[PDB]
Amino acid sequence: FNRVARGMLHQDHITFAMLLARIKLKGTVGEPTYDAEFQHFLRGNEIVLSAGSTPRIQGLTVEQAEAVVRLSCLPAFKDLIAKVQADEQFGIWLDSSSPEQTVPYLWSEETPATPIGQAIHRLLLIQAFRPDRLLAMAHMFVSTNLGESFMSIMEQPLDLTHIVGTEVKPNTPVLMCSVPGYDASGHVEDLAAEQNTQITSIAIGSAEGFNQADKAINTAVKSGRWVMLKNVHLAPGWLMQLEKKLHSLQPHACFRLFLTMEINPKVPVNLLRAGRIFVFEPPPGVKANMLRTFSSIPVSRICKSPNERARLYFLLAWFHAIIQERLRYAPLGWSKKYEFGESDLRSACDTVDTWLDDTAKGRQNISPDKIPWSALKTLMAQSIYGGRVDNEFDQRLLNTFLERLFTTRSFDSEFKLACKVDGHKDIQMPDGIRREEFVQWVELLPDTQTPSWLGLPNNAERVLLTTQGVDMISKMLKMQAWMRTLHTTASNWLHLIPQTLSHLKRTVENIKDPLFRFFEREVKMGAKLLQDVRQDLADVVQVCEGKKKQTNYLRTLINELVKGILPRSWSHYTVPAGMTVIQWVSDFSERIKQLQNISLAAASGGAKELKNIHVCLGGLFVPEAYITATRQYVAQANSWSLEELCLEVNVTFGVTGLKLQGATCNNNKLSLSNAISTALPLTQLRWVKQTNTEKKASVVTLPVYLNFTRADLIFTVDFEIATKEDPRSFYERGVAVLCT
Amino acid sequence: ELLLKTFDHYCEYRRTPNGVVLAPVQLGKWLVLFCDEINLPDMDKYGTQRVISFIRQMVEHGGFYRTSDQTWVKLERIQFVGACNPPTDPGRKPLSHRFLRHVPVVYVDYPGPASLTQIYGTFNRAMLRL
Amino acid sequence: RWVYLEGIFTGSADIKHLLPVETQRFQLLGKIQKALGEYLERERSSFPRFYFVGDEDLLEIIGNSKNVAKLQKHFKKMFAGVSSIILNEDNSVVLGISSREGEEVMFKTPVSITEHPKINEWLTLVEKEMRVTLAKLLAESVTEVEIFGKATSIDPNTYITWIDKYQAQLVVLSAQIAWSENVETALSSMGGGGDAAPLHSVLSNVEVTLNVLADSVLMEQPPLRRRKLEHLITELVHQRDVTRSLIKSKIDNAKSFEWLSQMRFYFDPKQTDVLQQLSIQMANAKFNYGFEYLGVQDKLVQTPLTDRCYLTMTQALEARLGGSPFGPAGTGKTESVKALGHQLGRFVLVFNCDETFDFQAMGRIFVGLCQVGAWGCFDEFNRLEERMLSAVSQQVQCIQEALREHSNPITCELLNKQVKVSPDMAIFITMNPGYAGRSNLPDNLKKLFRSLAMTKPDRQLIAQVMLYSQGFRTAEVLANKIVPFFKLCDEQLSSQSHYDFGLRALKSVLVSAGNVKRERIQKIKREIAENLPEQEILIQSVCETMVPKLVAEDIPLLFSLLSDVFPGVQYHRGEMTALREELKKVCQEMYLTYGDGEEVGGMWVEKVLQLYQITQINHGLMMVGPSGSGKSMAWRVLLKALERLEGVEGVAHIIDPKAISKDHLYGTLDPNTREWTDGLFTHVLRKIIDSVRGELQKRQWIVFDGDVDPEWVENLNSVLDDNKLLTLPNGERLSLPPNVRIMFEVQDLKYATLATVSRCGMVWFSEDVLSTDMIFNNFLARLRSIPLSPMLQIQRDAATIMQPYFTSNGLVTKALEHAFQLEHIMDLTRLRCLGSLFSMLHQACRNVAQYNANHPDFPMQIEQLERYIQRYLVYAILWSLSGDSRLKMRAELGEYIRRITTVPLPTAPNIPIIDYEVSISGEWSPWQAKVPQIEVETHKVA
Ligand SMILES: Nc1ncnc2c1ncn2[C@@H]1O[C@H](COP(=O)(O)OP(=O)(O)OP(=O)(O)O)[C@@H](O)[C@H]1O
Ligand SMILES: Nc1ncnc2c1ncn2[C@@H]1O[C@H](COP(=O)(O)OP(=O)(O)O)[C@@H](O)[C@H]1O
Ligand code: VO4
Repeated sequence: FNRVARGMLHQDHITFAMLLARIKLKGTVGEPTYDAEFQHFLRGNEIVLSAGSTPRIQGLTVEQAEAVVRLSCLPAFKDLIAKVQADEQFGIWLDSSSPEQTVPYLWSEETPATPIGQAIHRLLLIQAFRPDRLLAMAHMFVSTNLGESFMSIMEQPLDLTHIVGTEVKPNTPVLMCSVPGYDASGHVEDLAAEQNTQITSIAIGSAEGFNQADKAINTAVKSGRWVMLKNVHLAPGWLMQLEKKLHSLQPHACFRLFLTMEINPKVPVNLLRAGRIFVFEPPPGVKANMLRTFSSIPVSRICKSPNERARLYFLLAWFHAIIQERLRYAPLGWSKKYEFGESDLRSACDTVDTWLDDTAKGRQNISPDKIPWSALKTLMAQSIYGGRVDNEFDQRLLNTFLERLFTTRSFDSEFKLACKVDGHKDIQMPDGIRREEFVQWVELLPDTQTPSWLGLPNNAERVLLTTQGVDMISKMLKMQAWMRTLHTTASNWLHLIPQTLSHLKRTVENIKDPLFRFFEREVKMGAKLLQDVRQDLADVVQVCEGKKKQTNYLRTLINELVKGILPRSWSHYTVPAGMTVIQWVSDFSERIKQLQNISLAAASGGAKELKNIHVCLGGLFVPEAYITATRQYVAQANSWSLEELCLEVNVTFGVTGLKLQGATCNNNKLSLSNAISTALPLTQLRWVKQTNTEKKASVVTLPVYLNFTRADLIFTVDFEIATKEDPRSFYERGVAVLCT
Repeated sequence: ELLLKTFDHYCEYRRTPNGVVLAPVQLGKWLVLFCDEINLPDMDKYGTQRVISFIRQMVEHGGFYRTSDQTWVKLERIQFVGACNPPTDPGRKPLSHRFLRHVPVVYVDYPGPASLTQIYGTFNRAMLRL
Repeated sequence: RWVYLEGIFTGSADIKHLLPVETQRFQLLGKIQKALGEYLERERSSFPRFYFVGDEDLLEIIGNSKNVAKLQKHFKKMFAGVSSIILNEDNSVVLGISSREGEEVMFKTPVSITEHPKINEWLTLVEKEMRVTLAKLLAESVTEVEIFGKATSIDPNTYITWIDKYQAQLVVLSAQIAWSENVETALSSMGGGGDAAPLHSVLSNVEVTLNVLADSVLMEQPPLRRRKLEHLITELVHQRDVTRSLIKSKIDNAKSFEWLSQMRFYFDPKQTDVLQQLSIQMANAKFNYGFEYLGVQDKLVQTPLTDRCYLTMTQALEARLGGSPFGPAGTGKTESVKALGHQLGRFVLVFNCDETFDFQAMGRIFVGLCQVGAWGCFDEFNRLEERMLSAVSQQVQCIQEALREHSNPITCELLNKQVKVSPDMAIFITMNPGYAGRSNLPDNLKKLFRSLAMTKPDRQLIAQVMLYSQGFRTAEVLANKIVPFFKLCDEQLSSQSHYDFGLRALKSVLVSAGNVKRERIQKIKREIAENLPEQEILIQSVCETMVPKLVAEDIPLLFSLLSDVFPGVQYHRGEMTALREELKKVCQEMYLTYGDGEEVGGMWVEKVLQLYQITQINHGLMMVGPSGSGKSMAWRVLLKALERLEGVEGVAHIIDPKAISKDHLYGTLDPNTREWTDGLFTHVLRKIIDSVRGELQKRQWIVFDGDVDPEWVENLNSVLDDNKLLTLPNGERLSLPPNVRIMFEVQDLKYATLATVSRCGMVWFSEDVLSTDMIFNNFLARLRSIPLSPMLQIQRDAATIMQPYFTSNGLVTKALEHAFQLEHIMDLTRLRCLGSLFSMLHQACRNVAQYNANHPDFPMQIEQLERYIQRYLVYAILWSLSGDSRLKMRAELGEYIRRITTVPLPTAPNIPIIDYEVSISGEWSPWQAKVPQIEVETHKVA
């Protein structure tokens, strides 16, 4: 397990542990094989049930009811339906933070099963009820099978020197596959320096790196010299040649050959077969990340000059880990998947060292309030970590974290690294002076890392955990005419898609109105798209009836439509990436229906009925055009200019279809809530004269995004907050507004 | 390069009196470069056929730029006729509306039933006379 | 090898005494060649800037020791701002250096050519004396500006005397030094002061000198002094803002980061002449000033982003890393990098990186940077191949290793050669993430550079400052109106491929606004006087730059936005009648239609005038419009009109980019011989620069008539931006002469990145611009002349006959629109059908000529001619608008023609018209009478 895990991704380790647990279970003495239970676990969704679903005491959702009725097929599980509705603490267990620790006894067994039997029973119950905790329960099952601390080696930082010197033969190359944003050249350079062995580092390319690499390899086999070839994934043919040459050299002992390369499918399979593979990723969890950072930093560099340096380095490592593994929750954490890596941490270390040495020349025990907090915060927010930050919201999040951590109050005793992780349990600042104190404090961190540590909501991992569990089950399971259909689908699509919508009448008085101009352009673009898609679908129907011939364009359209890929011609408005054709068609139908309603409203009134209508910004080609049109209409109504205008939104022009991501509004103020989304019914967009006055403390700026993928900012709303709330908490929680 | 080789082989004269001009050996005779399947040439990664751009340049501007001396060569007694297929034919790609301006298009369809009957009827009556 | 030595051993007289033993032993091969190369590299090592010059240029330079005037061209590319050197009357003693803008830096200590005859040594001494002279003049200027520092109510006359006394870079340096010293002294005086606020005196001094400059720029000023003033306001407004920020934040001591973060200068002429008097310092980053004559260049409005960029670049240089600004195009990357490289006063070379830069080229460039110590900004670095990015990661790691070795005359491994490395080195790579034609960077290289996100420049402050500097008294309100106007125009207008509303757009608008203001001042003076309406000047600039690229459905939107942002004022097009009469004359000479306003051919005249405007504003132009919109004629007629209106000839080279391989377009560099052969564009540019035939006195107009894709136009990013410079893999840098315009006649910019769209002023030639009646009139005018005298008369009276059928709403137009309503195998293009029709009518005239020749007696008469022509016209319409369609489409067009015509037609009711030809006598004869039922021979069948 350890040797294979050294060269495989962190997502797939749990599956390998599951398979090894199965192998150990089949190798036991007398305990039952539990083949039926594993069969139901691997494929439980495959069982088809038409109308047998029946909710009990309204305690199970549709998915939960389907799961429990599917799982009732197992003979020990015949009484699930009656037993769950006869239990009262089951409701408390369902919404428990960690139900994996305690699973109520529900399965009926004639004889007391072995503890592994109880473990697999609990695994089935967890899969049926709490798919989010499926990873935790699988971890518990692996623990009960292979013993505790079985896959605890993966948490420890990898020891390069011992593995290279013992587990690697000279002929076999050492392969360091690196995910994007990570490079293994630095670690092995440090290894070579530590061993005091001269090493040849060469980057592959330019047709001269090949000759240099060949010469270095020829010299190194008779001398024990180490050799590095960096970014060797751009010359696969030369890499075939390298494998063929390396198969037979019988080189000198202590000789090694390192091949730095990225993870792409264009690397040869035979080289991967013939070499030891090492994969470098962001370590999982804050604990392992702290451990890796502390191992990376030399001991001599810490505990040199003032004793506050160790606490500064611990704060730096905590900040680095927090921002590093917030990247996992990209839609809700950092809006973009940045590349906070090892160079960022090295630059942070260098700046901290230089500024601490400048602020304290020789003298130790510098006062906490004399450390250059402002210098470090600005350098970390504007030059090292903020350099890769593009949008202003991510920049303000980085400023929030830097101001929360890098401060004099961090040297107190009651300073909290995390505001709240359980609502009452707060991560306390370790009262350490020397490095080993902070290191051991890291090592006693509990194994219950929730996203609430990060500032993100506690329920920000449900979807990701369930997806990982489904992927784990799919991996484990993998381990063990179109013409008539297109005819039917095209007919159904043409049926559901409405007919062409009418334009808007161009009059002398309506042409001047900005709202009318915007709506005319909208309906014109919608009509063009509707006509194009309707004639394309009609052409598909005619061809699938066989009467019409085949065109290159028609061939391409059919080929990309049978696969569920949205045609590129139909992609005229901004859409979330990578949906199926059916979802796009439903969205288009809703958009065209709204456009027809707009046309009817304009027909009822040329201008008087164009202001008092409600528009869902989710379905609209260019929402910023709508915002600009409302601004222009308000500016033209009065004598006010466009610039002397600011937007104030009152949640009840009328705007519908908006949803808040984790905020409940009472009247117009905001209060933080644990709900994933909160609907905004009939928001009003009011433009008022700009007063050039600084906003109040309770006022915060929430971005408004078009869809779930926060990748297209529409406009920003300044919301006020209710009593006893902190705008910093709003910013760190990633509250936003979604049109879709 | 195909057209360049064709001109080098048949249009030897690359003479440059008061300007570089390209003409065939056989004086007093024009030259028709019958380019067949003109729309088969693949377009670049950015949707642009190179030889089509060359033809448009050497037809509209009436010449090209030779790579040997970067000098303008003007066509003399040279003309182009192409033969192609409908765009809906698989493997075919439409030409740029910029090239079409200098070349009129004529559509030749398959001979109709009566047309085939009469055309090959004459052939059969000629053959069976043996 | 042998041919090389044979060619190069028979040159000038003294050129052959350069290690002449090979010359005598020639008139073996490897030894001679390597000895010559060793001599070249020795001379290059003697004077580091020789690693920027070519080997042939260097050999000619050494051969031309006696003649110094012929050597006054390589100084432009050896140095940064040096373009000429001032010698004595006897051509023996150099007295100083002259920039290309006519600015002189007289050497404090002249050096004589006779007193050091070798080229390299006297060049080294003139470089050193230039640095020494700049240092001494900076010291004198700082001493002078001390007086303004310790005085209030300063005298404008002496202040302007100081400004035009010294060079521009020295003036800005003195201003910054004085401000830094004053603020440092004030902060030291405050110390732990509870209420002492003497820095308000510094703020008041900045205020009063800024007011003096504002008054001085409102009136007529000399050119160089005008630019010095513009720079000085740009710096002093930043100083004012920084001082206000310091006052608001209430900084007590000079060691606070709120003062340490901002760049501050430290001057002390006490130390020796090692040229270390200046100590430019960012946050804990100590920088020396590598005194070199930059000349007079533009200064950016140090904005909040331009500061963050300064901070990050200085930090990267402190860590001895490189800087990698990244973000959207036109966000101030290559100009901020350059502006910071000139703030420290160091030689900065910008290279436009493309995939043709091989490993040896990068190594040679890096060797030159090592020897000279000059900075390097590699524009569009990601445009290299990924393999080559990985390959040059090694060189970056070697060069940075030499800088890290300096920390412990340093040599680094660069192309199996050990080269001296100076600490002033810098390597910068600007890149555009997520853009077409760009390759991703390896993590190995990406960790060798420090990157920042230059995504959104602060255009409001950029505008307000550039204006305030121009002389607009309400610059604040103007910027507050124009920047939101741009941001609302970006949203309200329809998305188009040629639409650009970024910083490059705002910049072109504000420069045009300044020029318009100057012209209006001149016009008013031809009849102080500062009651101008500024809003209408801005409207004129916007309408002269933004309008020429709007589509026909966007102009109302833009004008409504302008009327809403600027309520109360409007601009009317300049008459330009002195050009319009010339346009009318030349259009008449070219059989093209001319009009004014709502006449026929009026929109086309508006577009050619807009093209003239863009020619005046931009140096790169781009014509976007459907094929057959009059783009080619617009610039042809404009060139022919300007060569008469102004008297300067205009020569246009038309190059098709995609026709030939880009290797032939730009050039090739064989990796073995390392010889550069000019491509097509490079050859033309070199011919223009080397005005042997007076090419610099002609209005050269290079036009790229083809398709724009992000592969070749990206090689022109450096020629179409402020750099006006062409950078080659050979290292050669070709400046764009001011009399050259790079044009691109395209039909669409769909396959183009925003980078090229941002430059090259857009002119949108809509299809409605060239009306069909104009095409008809062109044909008829060409028919009434250009004999295909007797033949000319046959064409004339034929045109007289066909005149009624070519009405704007005549038969041909209706037939054409109906044909566009039908279906064709290929998409119907108007100019294709019209070309076929015109060709067939020309053939009709040839048929008349043939018939007239065939019958010398009884010549073909007018009634017969009119019958024949009026039938051949219908025949031609049918065979031009439906020669590409299937049979029943031809029948449909024939039926439409029959029901909407008055020309006599065949009377048979069933057979379609197309089955009829037109006999030379003028009768609609059937075609089924020319199909003999022949009988093939019994052999050779099929
Ligand atoms: N003002 C005018 N009066 C009459 N005819 C004109 C005028 N301007 C252009 N034309 C005619 O229009 C036709 C096409 O013009 P031109 O070649 O300039 O178009 P274009 O858009 O540049 O075409 P392409 O993109 O294919 O190069 C020619 O027949 C030309 O003579
Ligand atoms: N602070 C500034 N003040 C004035 N003009 C500026 C400023 N920053 C950038 N510009 C102008 O904006 C344009 C940006 O060009 P450049 O920096 O080459 O673009 P890119 O960001 O793509 O490298 C130039 O015209 C430059 O002079
Ligand atoms: O980033 V650019 O200077 O090629 O527009």
